[PDB]
Amino acid sequence: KKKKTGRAKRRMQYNRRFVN
Amino acid sequence: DEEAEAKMLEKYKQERLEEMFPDEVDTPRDVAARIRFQKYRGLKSFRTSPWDPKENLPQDYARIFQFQNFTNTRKSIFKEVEEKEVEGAEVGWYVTLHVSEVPVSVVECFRQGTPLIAFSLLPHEQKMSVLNMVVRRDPGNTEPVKAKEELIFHCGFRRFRASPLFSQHTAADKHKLQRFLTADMALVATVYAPITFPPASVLLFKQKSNGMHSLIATGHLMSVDPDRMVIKRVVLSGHPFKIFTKMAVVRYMFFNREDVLWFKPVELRTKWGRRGHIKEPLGTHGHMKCSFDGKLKSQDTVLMNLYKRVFPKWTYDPYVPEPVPWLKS
Amino acid sequence: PVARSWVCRKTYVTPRRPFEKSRLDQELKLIGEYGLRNKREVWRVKFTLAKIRKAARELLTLDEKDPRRLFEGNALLRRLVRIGVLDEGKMKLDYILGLKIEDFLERRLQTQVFKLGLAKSIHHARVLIRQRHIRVRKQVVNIPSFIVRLDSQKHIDFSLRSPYGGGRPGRVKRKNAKKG
Amino acid sequence: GKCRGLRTARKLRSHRRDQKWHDKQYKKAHLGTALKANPFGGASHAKGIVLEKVGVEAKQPNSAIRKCVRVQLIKNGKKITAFVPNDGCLNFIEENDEVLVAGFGRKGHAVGDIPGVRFKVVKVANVSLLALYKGKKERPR
RNA sequence: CGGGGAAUCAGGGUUCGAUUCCGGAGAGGGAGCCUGAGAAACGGCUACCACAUCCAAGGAAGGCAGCAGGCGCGCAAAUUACCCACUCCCGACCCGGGGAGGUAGUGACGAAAAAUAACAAUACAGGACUCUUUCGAGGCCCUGUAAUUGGAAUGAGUCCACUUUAAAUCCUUUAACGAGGAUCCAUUGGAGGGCAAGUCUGGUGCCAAUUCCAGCUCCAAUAGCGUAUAUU
Repeated sequence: KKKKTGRAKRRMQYNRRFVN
Repeated sequence: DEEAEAKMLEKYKQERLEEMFPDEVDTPRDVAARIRFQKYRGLKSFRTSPWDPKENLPQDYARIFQFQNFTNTRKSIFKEVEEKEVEGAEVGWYVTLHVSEVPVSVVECFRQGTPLIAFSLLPHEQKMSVLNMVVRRDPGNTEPVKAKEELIFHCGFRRFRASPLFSQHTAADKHKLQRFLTADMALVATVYAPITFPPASVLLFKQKSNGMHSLIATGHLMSVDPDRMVIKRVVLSGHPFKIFTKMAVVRYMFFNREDVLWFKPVELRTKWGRRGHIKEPLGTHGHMKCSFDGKLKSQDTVLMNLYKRVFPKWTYDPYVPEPVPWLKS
Repeated sequence: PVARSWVCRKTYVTPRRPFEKSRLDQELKLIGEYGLRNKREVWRVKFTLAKIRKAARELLTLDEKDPRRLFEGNALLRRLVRIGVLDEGKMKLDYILGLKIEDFLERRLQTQVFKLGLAKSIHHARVLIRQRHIRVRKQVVNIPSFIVRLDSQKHIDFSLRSPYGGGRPGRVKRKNAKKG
Repeated sequence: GKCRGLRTARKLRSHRRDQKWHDKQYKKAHLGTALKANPFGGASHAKGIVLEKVGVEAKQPNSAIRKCVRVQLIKNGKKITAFVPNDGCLNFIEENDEVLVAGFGRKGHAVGDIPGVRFKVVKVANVSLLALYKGKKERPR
């Protein structure tokens, strides 16, 4: 499916990097 | 009616099979392989092994012309047409041509409204030869195109119906046959045609059922030389049913015993990468022991290739019927 | 000749070294922590902080009773206090060199909407502000980067024409209520 | 030892003028005869007519046969040879076509792989090679 | 063309300034004038030089480095639009005129703001805290991920009206319609030697290595990102 863009992609990146 | 649809679905399935198997053709169980594939040879190297351009020329090459040097001839005629000034009617005057013999119907054509356009040929243009012209497929049409089917060619102010041969456009001296015009890359159509000195545009059309011409190809006339050759490549495959240390027993290649002997000096290759050499038949059923550089997997399949030099067909029809106006289906 | 102005600025500076793991992780930390959109907003706040620190340092090179130092240092300290970054008790130039990017990032309207309880997250705060749901003292604000002053802190209310505020329901609720 | 008087300004700047002239970049940029010998004529791009297609052999430890086009520049008539990204993109270029040609990339220096080719083809028939490769546009003839 | 100035900036420097402000110069190249307070004036005249327009062949007429517009040149740059409403200027003048100027059009030169989703339940995965030596229990929480559901909120658009304005457009303001694959679908480059990012796949040839081509996965910046050239 489609990739999120803008603030949402950076939020997903931050969750993938620092949360776990 | 429905037999055309059956043929179209058959051609679709044939294009699918020739896409997913590159050149695989089943061995006939009734006809001897040394007879059905009699005019075939095996090559250790497809790229570097030589091949005589003048070996086994057919009757049709007795009907065409050849160039001792095409590049020098083209430079000579272009220098003559650019520098020299022939004593004739030159540009600007409204002239009237007395041309000797024409069919009458051409005159009637001008009475409906069809434009009548003439042009003076260069020297050596009217002579027939072999034209190799590189083409690429337009995305609007994806119907299958068999290699030896008739197509309408627009090449350099000249329209004619003819049957080409499709081969790959590579950097080698010989090019493998493509029996279907693949709709991703640029291939080469080889045809018997009047000599046209490049550059010129190459439009290919398919005669549809309703009279419309469907656009298939587009491109430039690459060269006019009969020394280009098409190479048909045929795969025979079989099952290595007994695998030992660098020595295998393979079935499903042949069905006679001397068919192995006639095709003995042809080296073998497999789908997983190793090569092999034919040692000796078992007997009477085509089972045969091969010498391999490495071990074979049970799921591996042993293959060999047969090569035959292929030349186009004499299908040059200079009459192109007038289409109906085109419409989107 | 035209009656037009040609004066403009860039509000950020691209980093001199594009790829280093420390700065990339720090910027990703800030973007995730404050719900920012791109590295450009982080760089914009970095550029403002760098300009303030450079002005403070050049003032600090001056003599203690320079009239320019007194006047402009008082002005800079008063502005930094006014936007809520410095305390009223830290009004000294040296303390300006102790400021971080995180203070200026807290004083934004997105962070103040999240911290005041108007939004359930920082991304909810950004969406709420951008959708004309947030007002400051009477004034509907559409800018998430609106730097809130201390005197505007107690007047962030929630836009009297907004559905969750004054009460006219939106497109979705009105459309669903007409089905049945 | 360098002079350090309080009245040595003229000597210092005259020496600096001359020793500036002893630098290759300064002399190329200030002598005029590099832009009077650059085929681009100081420009970043130039248009040309495709004279023909030639083949340049690559370096000795890694043998390859790259394909270039010999083109003649419009504004000054000079002949240069230009690189094409792959063998497929060579099929979009014909003799006697208009081509827009740029440098190969490192401010004027030759290729570290293909010896002595300086330029790469950017546009042909007023459309880009990148669009033609990706099927974004077609070219006229 | 010079200057005010622009870029970079530890400090010194370096590079740029054709270009709206100031001063100068020219009106195809030279030259000589008339009038006038002021001109060696070219949207004044007179010649020569170079081009070039109409012609009944006697003659007559020419100057876009003004605004548009065309050709040519090239890597390289916009409408043959509307108006004296604003700013000012000129005249005999409170009233006339002004391609000065203003307003639209073209415009990813460049600069600023800023969408492409948010939340709740449910299901798994982690992290705390209480009770247990632990296993374990937490209608104890917190945080993530969804081929899972759920209505709530909104702009992009379509389009009444007002406002805008010389007349309009745009913005702002407001009716009505307008979101689940919210298909209302974000690009551009790079990575399996070094700065951010690979023990991957499939075709195609040479004697397992090895040319060419298509991909997947990952990384960076993001309504922007490559490239070339110059320069710092």
